[PDB]
Amino acid sequence: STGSATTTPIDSLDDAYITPVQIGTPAQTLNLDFDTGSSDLWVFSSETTASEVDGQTIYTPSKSTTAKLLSGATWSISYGDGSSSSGDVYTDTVSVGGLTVTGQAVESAKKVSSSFTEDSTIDGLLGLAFSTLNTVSPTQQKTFFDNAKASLDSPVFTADLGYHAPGTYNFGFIDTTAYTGSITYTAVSTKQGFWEWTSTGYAVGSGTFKSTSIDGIADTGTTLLYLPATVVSAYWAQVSGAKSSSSVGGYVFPCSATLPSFTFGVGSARIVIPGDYIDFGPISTGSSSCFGGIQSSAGIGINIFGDVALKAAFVVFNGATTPTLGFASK
Ligand SMILES: CSC[C@H](NC(=O)[C@H](Cc1ccccc1)NC(=O)N1CCOCC1)C(=O)N[C@@H](CC1CCCCC1)[C@@H](O)C(=O)OC(C)C
Repeated sequence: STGSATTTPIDSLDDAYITPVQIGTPAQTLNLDFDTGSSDLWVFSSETTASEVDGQTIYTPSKSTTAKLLSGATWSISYGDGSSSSGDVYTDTVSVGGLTVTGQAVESAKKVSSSFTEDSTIDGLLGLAFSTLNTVSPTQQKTFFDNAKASLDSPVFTADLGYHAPGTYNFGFIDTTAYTGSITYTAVSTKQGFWEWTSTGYAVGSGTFKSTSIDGIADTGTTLLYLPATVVSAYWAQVSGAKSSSSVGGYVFPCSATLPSFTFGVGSARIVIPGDYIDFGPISTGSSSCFGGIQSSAGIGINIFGDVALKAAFVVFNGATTPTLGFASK
């Protein structure tokens, strides 16, 4: 079987992408943030404390004929930007883009932190890292992708994220119209539960490619590109009004500037980020300064190839028993 769904940016700065997911019978449609940096599918629901809900669309398990309570199972997660939620657990039918899994664990939030209530566009998360990071206890639950692997035509999914535009997640086949050239695959380590890989090096603008190993994660649920301090400082040295701003929390530059492209290595292949994709946008509406899309990972403690990078490429998460990651230009 296969599925394909449209993923849309939630705002004009592509802060995050949402995708329609049908949960329940009859189907309740919620727009979920597909996150390769965690492994919990959880939703706002009729369980969630009332003053912590607004904007969002909730799932109501009592109106789904196929929902079962998973007795005794509770979950609690927190993310890299400090947000968090917890609750209990049902199984129920979940479909993406025509592709249906029965028995999937749908985590019901009893409580959500303040950034989730304030974000009206995102109704939940669908996690697509490896199932060892799942948070349900006592027994951890498999992700949507792990549960669909049995019925998929191949055990892959692809992310094709658009630059101020919609894009596509596909499951189970590779759309050879959606990219150019050939895809290059590189090994993934699953040690930490992420789609973790090693970049072979980087270039700035039309300058030289430096071969140096950058271990990092491919994470659809992080906005920016976060790389080692000395790499990000070589980037912004080429932008004459860029400086590191403590107040703002990163490198800022005048919005009028034309930025250089950034190239990162995959194997022998090279992926080039256009400079326009690194201009994240004005620091406030009508400002002359804009925030940069490449920033340091030093306080994070891991390198993140977030949406700034993955949207310049067509990327294949290859979920075979030995996983790999594929990138092609587009
Ligand atoms: C340095 S890692 C930080 C990362 N968060 C992000 O990257 C959020 C994403 C967001 C977008 C729109 C609205 C709300 C949140 N953006 C963000 O912090 N930005 C700050 C700087 O300007 C760009 C936007 C991350 O924590 N996200 C979670 C996924 C989940 C969180 C809740 C909302 C739905 C997405 C996950 O990807 C994660 O923890 O990765 C870990 C492994 C580092």
